[PDB]
Amino acid sequence: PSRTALSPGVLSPTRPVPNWIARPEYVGKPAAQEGSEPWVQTPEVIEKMRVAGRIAAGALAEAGKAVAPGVTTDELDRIAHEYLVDNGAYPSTLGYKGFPKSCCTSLNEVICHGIPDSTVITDGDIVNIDVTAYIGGVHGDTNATFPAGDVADEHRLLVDRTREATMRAINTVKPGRALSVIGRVIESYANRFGYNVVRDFTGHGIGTTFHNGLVVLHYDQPAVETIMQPGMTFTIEPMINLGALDYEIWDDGWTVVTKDRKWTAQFEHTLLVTDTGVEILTCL
Ligand SMILES: CO[C@@H](C(=O)NCC(N)=O)[C@H](O)[C@@H](O)[C@H](O)/C=C/C(C)(C)C
Ligand SMILES: [Mn+2]
Ligand SMILES: [Mn+2]
Repeated sequence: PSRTALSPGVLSPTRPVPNWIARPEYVGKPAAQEGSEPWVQTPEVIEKMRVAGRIAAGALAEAGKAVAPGVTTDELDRIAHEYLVDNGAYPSTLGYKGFPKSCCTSLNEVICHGIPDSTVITDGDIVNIDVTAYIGGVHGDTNATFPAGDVADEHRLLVDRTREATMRAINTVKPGRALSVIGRVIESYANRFGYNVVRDFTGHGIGTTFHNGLVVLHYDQPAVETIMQPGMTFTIEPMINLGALDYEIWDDGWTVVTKDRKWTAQFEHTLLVTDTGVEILTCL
C-alpha cells in the first residue's frame, strides 16, 4: 500500500540570500514583469543561460539525491537553496508572486507548485522537485520526479513513462519544426497507457524573464502556428496524470492537487534550439 491524501504543513522561516546576489525584479513586488519578451535569444543571453541551467541542474540533482523516506520537503528546499546561493544564484521561485520557498516540491497527487514544508516523505512516494536559478540576469528551470523507497508498479511506471515522454519531446526539437510537435508526441505516448496530459499548466519561453509569454502546450493542438527557430529557449515540462484532469488549489494559493487524488508525475528541462537540433541547458 501507498500513503493516503496529503495535507499542508508548516513552513520554515524565510531563507536569506546574501545581498551581493542580484535579485530578479519581481522579488518584493506582487506581480512579475514578464510575458512580452522576444522568444529568440541573443548569443550573450544563451551563454549566461548555460550557466544558470547547469547551476539549477546541480541543485536539482543534490536535492534529488536526498529524497528518501523520513526526509521533509523543507530539507529538500534547504539543500536546493544553499546550492544556489553558494553558486551566487538567486532561487527564482523565492518571492515570485509571494511564493515563499526556493523550489517546488510536489508529491503524489500534487500536480505542481507544492510548497516545501514539514511534510515527511515516506516509502512509496513520488517526489517532484522543481528548481529555477537566476544568475547573470537570466533563468534556468528544471524538475524531476524521484521515487522514495519501493514505489508501487502503477506509480513507478507513471514516472518512467513521463520521463520517456519528456525525452521524446526534447528529441523532436529542431529548427523549422512546429512547436506543436512537442504536445503531439507527449500526448500520443501518454495515451498508449491511458494517462491524461495536463492542459492548464504548460511549458514556457524563458530567458531574461521566467515566463516570457511563449507557451509550450503538452497536449496535441496542431492549430498553433509557432515554429522552433535557432536561438529560441523554452521549457518542456509535462505533467501526466493517472486519473482525471480535474484539480483543486489549496488555500495557500499555490498547491495544485488532482480532485480524485490519483498521482501525477512531471519532468522539465530548459532547451535551446540550435542550428541542427536541440541543446539541454539544464544538464550537469
Ligand atoms: C507548471 O509550472 C510552470 C508554469 O507555471 N508554467 C506556466 C503555466 N501557466 O502553466 C512553472 O514554469 C514551473 O516550471 C516553475 O518551476 C514554477 C514557478 C512558480 C511556482 C514560481 C510559478
Ligand atoms: Mn520548473
Ligand atoms: Mn517552468
